[PDB]
Amino acid sequence: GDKLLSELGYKLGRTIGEGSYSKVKVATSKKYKGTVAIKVVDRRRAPPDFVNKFLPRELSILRGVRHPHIVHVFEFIEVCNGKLYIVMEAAATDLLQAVQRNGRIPGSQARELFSQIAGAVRYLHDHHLVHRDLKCENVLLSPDERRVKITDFGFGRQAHGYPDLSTTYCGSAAYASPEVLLGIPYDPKKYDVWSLGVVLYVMVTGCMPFDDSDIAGLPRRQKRGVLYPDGLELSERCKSLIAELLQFSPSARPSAGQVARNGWLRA
Amino acid sequence: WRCTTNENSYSNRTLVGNWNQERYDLKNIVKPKPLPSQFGHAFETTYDANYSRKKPQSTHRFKREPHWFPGHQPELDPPHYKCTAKSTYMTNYS
Amino acid sequence: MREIVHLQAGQCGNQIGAKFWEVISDEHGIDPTGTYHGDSDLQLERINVYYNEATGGKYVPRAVLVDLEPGTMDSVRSGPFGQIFRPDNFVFGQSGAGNNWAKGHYTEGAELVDSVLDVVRKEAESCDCLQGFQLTHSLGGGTGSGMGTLLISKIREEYPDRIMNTFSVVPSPKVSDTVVEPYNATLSVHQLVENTDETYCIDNEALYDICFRTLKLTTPTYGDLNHLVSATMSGVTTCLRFPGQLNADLRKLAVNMVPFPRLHFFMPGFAPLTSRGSQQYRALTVPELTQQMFDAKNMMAACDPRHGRYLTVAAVFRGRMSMKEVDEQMLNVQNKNSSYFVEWIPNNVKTAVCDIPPRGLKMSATFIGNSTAIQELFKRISEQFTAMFRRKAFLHWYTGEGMDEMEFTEAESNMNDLVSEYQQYQ
Amino acid sequence: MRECISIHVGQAGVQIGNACWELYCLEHGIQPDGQMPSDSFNTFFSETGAGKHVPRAVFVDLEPTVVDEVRTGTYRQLFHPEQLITGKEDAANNYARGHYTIGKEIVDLVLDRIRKLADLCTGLQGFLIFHSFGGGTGSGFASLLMERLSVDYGKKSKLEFAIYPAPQVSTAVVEPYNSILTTHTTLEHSDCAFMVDNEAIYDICRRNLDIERPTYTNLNRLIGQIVSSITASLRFDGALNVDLTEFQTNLVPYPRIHFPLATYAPVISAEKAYHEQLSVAEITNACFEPANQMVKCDPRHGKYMACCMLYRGDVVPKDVNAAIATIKTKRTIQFVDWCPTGFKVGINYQPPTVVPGGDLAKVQRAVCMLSNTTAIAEAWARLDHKFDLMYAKRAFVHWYVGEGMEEGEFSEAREDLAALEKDYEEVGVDSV
Ligand SMILES: Nc1nc2c(ncn2[C@@H]2O[C@H](COP(=O)(O)OP(=O)(O)OP(=O)(O)O)[C@@H](O)[C@H]2O)c(=O)[nH]1
Ligand SMILES: Nc1nc2c(ncn2[C@@H]2O[C@H](COP(=O)(O)OP(=O)(O)O)[C@@H](O)[C@H]2O)c(=O)[nH]1
Ligand SMILES: [Mg+2]
Repeated sequence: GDKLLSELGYKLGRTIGEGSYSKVKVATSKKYKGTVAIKVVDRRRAPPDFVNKFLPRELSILRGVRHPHIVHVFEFIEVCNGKLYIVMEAAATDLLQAVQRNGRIPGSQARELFSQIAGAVRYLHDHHLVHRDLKCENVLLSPDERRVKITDFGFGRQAHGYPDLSTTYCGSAAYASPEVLLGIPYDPKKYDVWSLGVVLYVMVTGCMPFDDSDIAGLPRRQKRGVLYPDGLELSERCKSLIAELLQFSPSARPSAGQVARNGWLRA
Repeated sequence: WRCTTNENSYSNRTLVGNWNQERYDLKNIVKPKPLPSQFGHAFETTYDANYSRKKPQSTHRFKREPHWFPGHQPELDPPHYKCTAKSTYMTNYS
Repeated sequence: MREIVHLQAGQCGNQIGAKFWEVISDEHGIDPTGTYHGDSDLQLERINVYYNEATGGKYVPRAVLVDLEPGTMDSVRSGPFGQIFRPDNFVFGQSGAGNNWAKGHYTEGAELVDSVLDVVRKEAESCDCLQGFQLTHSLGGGTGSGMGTLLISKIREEYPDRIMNTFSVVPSPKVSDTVVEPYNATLSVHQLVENTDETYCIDNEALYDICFRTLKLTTPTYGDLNHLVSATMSGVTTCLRFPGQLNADLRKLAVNMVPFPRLHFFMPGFAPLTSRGSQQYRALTVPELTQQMFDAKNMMAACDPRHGRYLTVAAVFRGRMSMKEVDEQMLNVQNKNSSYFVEWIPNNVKTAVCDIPPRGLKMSATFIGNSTAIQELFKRISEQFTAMFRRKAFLHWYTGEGMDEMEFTEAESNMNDLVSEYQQYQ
Repeated sequence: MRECISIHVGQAGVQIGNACWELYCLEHGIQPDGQMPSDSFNTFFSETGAGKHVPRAVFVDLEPTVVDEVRTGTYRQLFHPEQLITGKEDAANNYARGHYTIGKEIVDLVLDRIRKLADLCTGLQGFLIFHSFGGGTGSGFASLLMERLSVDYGKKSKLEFAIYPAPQVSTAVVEPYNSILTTHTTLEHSDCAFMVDNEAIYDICRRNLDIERPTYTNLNRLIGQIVSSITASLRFDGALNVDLTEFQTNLVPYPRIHFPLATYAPVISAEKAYHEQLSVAEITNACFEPANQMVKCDPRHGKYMACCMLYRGDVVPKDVNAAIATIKTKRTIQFVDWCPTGFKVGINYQPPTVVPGGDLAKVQRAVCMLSNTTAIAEAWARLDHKFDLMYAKRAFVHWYVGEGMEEGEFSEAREDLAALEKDYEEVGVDSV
């Protein structure tokens, strides 16, 4: 189970981000002279979805694309008896845990982290690739909470253009869209474009906008109009930005080109 | 939805409708064209001389081939691979 | 060796049949007279499949030309390849059926079948090993919908092991040329479902969609739509006639196609369809064929496969090419539109390869498709029959041939059951 | 003296036969008409009374067209019209057709030709049988002739080269069926089998040889190179000659585990070979790489059980032994607890011969590798998964039922493959 890793001095401990078939256990290393986070995958116990028909899609994105504020894995290696680990770079904390440390983050440092993660989101969509999984638990920050690094590239797809639309409906309801949940084909870019809306919203409001408790009523509520918690102060270009990231029309939301350059984020 | 009401439907020389598709046709490219005679100086554009050249062209007949797709033009194909090909065994293992 | 017996019925059948014998003739390079005028040795190696040897270096079709109305057989013999069809195979009725399925299947069918049964048995004993039978006709005619469906009943008893596939013409919603269209259709598919190993439902309206959009033809005459059907026929058996990298035949595709014996209805297609202008921005590559293939506008039938789920798919490629760019791309088309194939069958797509391409064209392919969307057709014809049967309109023509009314009930019984089980597999 | 018999079945088998016999005749210098212009060929080629050499091959197929191509080819006078056997009707991707209706009429004549050619042979070393599991002919007919051939000659080694269906790409919908129903024959009637998929060769052609459009002939040429590298020890002299029985006995520890893995090195183009120095350490380090496996299986997930290395060309035993040690002292390559000694080196003299119109660059040295290892079980498990997903809905069963197979054999064969994966796990269980 761990004998090959024990030969490399990979005695991990420190279970972070617990899960049935995926953990973020901090490790110790000799070749890299420090610590690495280890991500496990159980190729036999886990269901086929992850194991087949999506496994090369996630690992290829974890192989090719490079950027400052993204994952940078060192190598992938494994013990013989049908397992899978991932040797990923140094990590500190995801954004949801840091949100709960103070309840929220003030806008000045918030637009700093958002310009970083919006800057990262530009790069993903230019390379004809999509994430479809952006969430505060998967938004991994820096130890000093001044840098961003999104993780869990688990729903990749080689997206090219509008004439072909995705049919797979994969997404958690806390950071979802009706075109995922109302059973209509969608533009893969536009679903991710909204994933920034809830990510920006949750980080500053302290609560997600609508209620991920009812699958059916949530789209019907979602056309009521998004509302912010009372007493919270933001910028008008950001009041716009959340309203142009959580609107029912698919393409009326700004794409990566305009989400790149916003007046408030540039300010 | 068979979008065909009462419409123009006349000679392709007027260049209306799918006139372009009519010009791209064997009969149109084997149709002869008179050479200009007296008059014709007035009927001229800037593009006729400044940005293009015009010369008299000779019209020719065609070869007969087995058309497959109703708009087949096997006449205006390059004069090779028009004959019967050979099996991969006969091109690799000789 | 693998011989094939060419059956015909219906005015639709004869003209498509005449145009098909036009298409496979130049493929073997055989003139109007009866002499081979091709060049390559392979091009005359496999002539025994469709043609029969005659004295003086002459070859004659393994033909059976049948129609109750004698007018159309005058048109076929006067065509360009008119004097190649042997006159003994022109077995004909003396009167028409008047678009009545009843007279062609029971009353006037019963006399002409014996002569038809005479010639087909001689043709069967002519060949050493017959691969199977095939027939083209119209489900909307009087003879083909009638006598032809009577014919396909008799051969199944006489030759059970031999395969039958019917390149069969289905009625269209908007282009409706006859008011007694539903009754013949509902009384002929009921014969198909029991006695047919594989059906090809070709629609003339969908063929009009190809000319108007894919080829931009302004005046589509029947000789054009008859070409496209003939193009489909040769593309089915091209791997049978010529060597290929991975050979296949009617048998390999038929076994690779029928998951349950009641589901043998298919949507055909043809790959290299370009307008007259389109030759200028194009490059003959297997990517350009397959993109054209699965796009629903290309289809030869009147149903959008986007609304259904594809069960099984076969593509018979024709020409010289490498394997994996086919193989990657049928993998590619499988993975991307994963919603439209069934999940309880992996690798729904079948591929076959023939080395010899069609003459004067570098690369071609033919697509045969089984999807859920064909059920969308059968509910439409059931919709329109019931609204007319419920008033017992036009009925006295059919009851004038002595036939009962339970068969009307029993025919619709199968269609509602057929769409019932077909819906279960969605 | 040692003798091979080749028993190629189906279109895949006969095309492999074309490739391999073209390679053999070029290697020995045999003209296509069949004469040496100027007795290592007596393993394969036997003289006639007219001083012309004929091969010890039988090509059988249930469709006539592909063999008729060979009958009309440039080797029309190299093979006998007798050793080329065709059927008027074919199996058409149906194990039931291939096993009970069409195979009965012709297994007698196939056995007759095999018996005659074995009578021609004096010392018959064994049988190499080339077929595919996806094809109805190559599965059913091969299985029934296997059943009859074992009882005709129990003692002769019966080695199998077969085309395994690739994990993602396949050329049928109903191939997992015939794959499962041929496992009974290939388990109870094979001493060692060499399943390959075409997808790994496609990746190898894209990956090493830079060819961006290979046809079937290129994979066939690679497989022909494999079989020539296998039989080089019989054909030519060498320091450590390894015939069939040696490597079969040292590759099969248990009767129901006889599924090793093929590997070749070096595979590289002329443009790439001109710039790269090639050594024994080079080619063996290339051999022990997961990216060069002829099947889609990662042996880093599996436990090496027995490796047989065949070196060929300007090879030196010093370089061999240093190579083997620089394979052993590495943690990423693991060996099973009960197999401390795990390598089978045989040495030949004759360097590989490059065929004109080939792809492989001419090299002075080459190595083939046959590795029994446990990672192959995942492929059978995936095939089990797809078989169960088909059998639950009971698709395509009526074809077999009407042809004359009883449906309970489906459940029996599923249970058989389950038992095989269970005992693969049992062998993987540690001996402490
Ligand atoms: N590598 C390789 N595989 C081949 C080749 N030819 C055929 N195959 C394989 O053979 C499988 C199908 O079997 P075939 O040989 O075509 O047909 P068959 O074995 O004679 O069985 P039937 O179709 O019933 O006649 C395909 O899935 C191919 O993977 C070849 O030249 N090279
Ligand atoms: N596609 C196509 N359809 C045709 C052609 N000729 C006739 N039809 C169709 O055949 C149908 C009538 O068939 P019919 O002559 O009554 O068949 P019969 O009674 O058996 O001889 C019409 O609906 C036409 O659409 C043709 O050349 N091409
Ligand atoms: Mg075959």
